[PDB]
Amino acid sequence: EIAVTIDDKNVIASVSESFHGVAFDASLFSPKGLWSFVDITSPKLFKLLEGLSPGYFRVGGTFANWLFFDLDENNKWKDYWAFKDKTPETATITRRWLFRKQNNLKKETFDDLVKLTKGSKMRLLFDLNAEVRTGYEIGKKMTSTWDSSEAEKLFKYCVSKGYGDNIDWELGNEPDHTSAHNLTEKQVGEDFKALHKVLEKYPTLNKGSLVGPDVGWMGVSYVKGLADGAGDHVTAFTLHQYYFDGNTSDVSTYLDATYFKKLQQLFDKVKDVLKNSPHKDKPLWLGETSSGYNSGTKDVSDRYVSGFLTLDKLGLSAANNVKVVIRQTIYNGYYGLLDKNTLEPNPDYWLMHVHNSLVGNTVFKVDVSDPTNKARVYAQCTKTNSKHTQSRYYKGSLTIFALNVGDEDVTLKIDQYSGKKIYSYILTPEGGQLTSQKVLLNGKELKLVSDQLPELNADESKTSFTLSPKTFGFFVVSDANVEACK
Ligand SMILES: *[C@@H]1O[C@H](CO)[C@@H](O[C@@H]2O[C@H](CO)[C@@H](O)[C@H](O)[C@H]2NC(C)=O)[C@H](O)[C@H]1NC(C)=O
Ligand SMILES: *[C@@H]1O[C@H](CO)[C@@H](O[C@@H]2O[C@H](CO)[C@@H](O)[C@H](O)[C@H]2NC(C)=O)[C@H](O)[C@H]1NC(C)=O
Repeated sequence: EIAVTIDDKNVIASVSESFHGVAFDASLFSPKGLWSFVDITSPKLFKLLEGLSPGYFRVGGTFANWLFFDLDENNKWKDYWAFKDKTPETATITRRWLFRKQNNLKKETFDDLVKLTKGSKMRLLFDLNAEVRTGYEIGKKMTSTWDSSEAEKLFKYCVSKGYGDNIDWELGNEPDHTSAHNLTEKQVGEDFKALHKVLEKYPTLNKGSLVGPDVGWMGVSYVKGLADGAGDHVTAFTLHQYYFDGNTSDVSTYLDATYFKKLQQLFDKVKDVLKNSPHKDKPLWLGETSSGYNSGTKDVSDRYVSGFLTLDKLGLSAANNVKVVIRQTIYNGYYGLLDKNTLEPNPDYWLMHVHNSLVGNTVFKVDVSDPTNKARVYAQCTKTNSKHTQSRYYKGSLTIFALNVGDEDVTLKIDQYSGKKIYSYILTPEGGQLTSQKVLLNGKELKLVSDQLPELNADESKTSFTLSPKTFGFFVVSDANVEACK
C-alpha cells in the first residue's frame, strides 16, 4: 500500500551510544529537599533505568535556577532579592521570575543520585544555577556576572567523595523565557566561558560533557550567543522542544501528523542561526523534550497514544544526527514515563525500552511515499549487544520502525528486502483503547516481576511490513546483512 526505499549504503547520522535520556525535573525539590513521594532509591527504579541504558539522567529545568546544594541558614544567597519574596520594587524587574526563594539539594540526595545513575549505567547531567550573579543594581545596572561559589561548593563535595566519572554539566535553562537577571545571549556565552575556567580547576569533574544553553525555538539566538562566547568549550548544544500545549490538547492532538514537521523546523532554525559559525556542525541534543508543554495532557500523555509522537521524535532526531533525546520526565507531570508513586511503567517507558533494545546508532535515510505523513518509517542498524539482542542478531541486521496514525491498515512495500527474515515487535494497547495505560508486545502485556524487566517476545510470523491503524512497532531484518552495519 505504501512505497518505501531505504538507502542502506550511505550513513546519514551516527547518534550517541547513550542515545536515550530521562529528565528528573528540578521542580521535585522544595526548601526542605525532595517532596516525600519522590523515589530515587528503589531497586525497581534501578532496573527500569538500566532498561534505557547506556543513557542520560538530567537533573534540571526552570527550577534549577533556585536550587542550592546543602542549603542552610548561612547560605550566601538567602538575603538576595531574586531568592526572597517578591516586593513592589522587584515585581516588575524580571523576565517571568517566580520568586520561589530557595530549594535544597541535600548531600544525601546528591549521593543517592550518583548511586542511582552509576547503578543504572546512566550519566548524571546536572543543571547548575545560572541566576547566582554579582554586579546587578535594581533600577540602575542591568549587567551581572555569574558567581561560581555555589557550583564550587558542589564541585568540592564531588571531589571529597570521588564523584565525577559519570557526571556531565549544563548551566541555566531557557534563559530567553525565564530569568531574574534578564540574561542576554552575550551573558550566557560569558557564563559558559567562566564555568569552563572553573571546571579546569577540577580535572576529575571536567572529563565528560559541558552542554547548553537548553533553549527551544524562540531562544535559538542563545545557541549562536553560546557558540560565539564559549563554543570551543561546549561539547553539544541542548535544545528543548514540545509540539503543542498539553493543557489544551486531547487524544486527537496526539494522533495529528501535522505536528511531526514542528521538530524538523526546530533543527532547521538551529542550523540557520549557526550558518556563519565554526560551530555549525556541533552535536545537537534534545536536552528536554516531550509532546505537550504545561506538564503534558492529564490521562492522555501517560497512555498508549503518547507513543506516536514519541516514536516519530526518536526517528526524526536520529535522522537529523541529533545525538541524545532526553525525555521530560522519568516521573511527575502527565508525561511521566513511570507513575510517580508506584514507579509502574507507562506505555512510553516500554516503547523507549524496546527502541533501546533493538535500535543502534548508525542511521539511514528512508524515502516513504505518503504525502499525508500518517505513516512514518525509520531504519537504523540493529543494536547487537542489548540483553535482548546479544547472540541473537549480528552486525548487518537492520532495525526498521514505523507508526501509522491513519485509520487504515498499511503495508510498507520495502522491495529491496523482499524474502529476508522479519522478526516483528508490535506494540498495541490492552483492551484496544488508545488511552490504555497497559501495552502489549505481540499480544503479550509488558510488565515487571520482583522488579525484573520482561524478556522481549519476538514474533517470527513475518511475511510483510504491516501496521494496523493507530499502531507502531519495530521490524528486525535479521539477515539484511547491511555493510555499513559491520
Ligand atoms: C527584564 O525583562 C522584562 C521582560 O522583558 C522587562 O519588562 C517586564 O516584563 C515582565 C514579564 O516578563 C512584566 O511582568 C513586567 O511588567 C515588565 N516590566 C516593565 C514593562 O518594566 C523588565 O523591565 C526587564 N528588566 C530590566 C532590568 O531591564
Ligand atoms: C490543565 O491544567 C490544570 C491545572 O492548571 C489541570 O487541572 C488540575 O488537575 C489537578 C490534577 O492533576 C488537580 O489537582 C487540580 O485541582 C486541577 N486544577 C484545576 C485548576 O483544575 C488540568 O488537569 C489540565 N488538563 C489537562 C487536560 O491536562
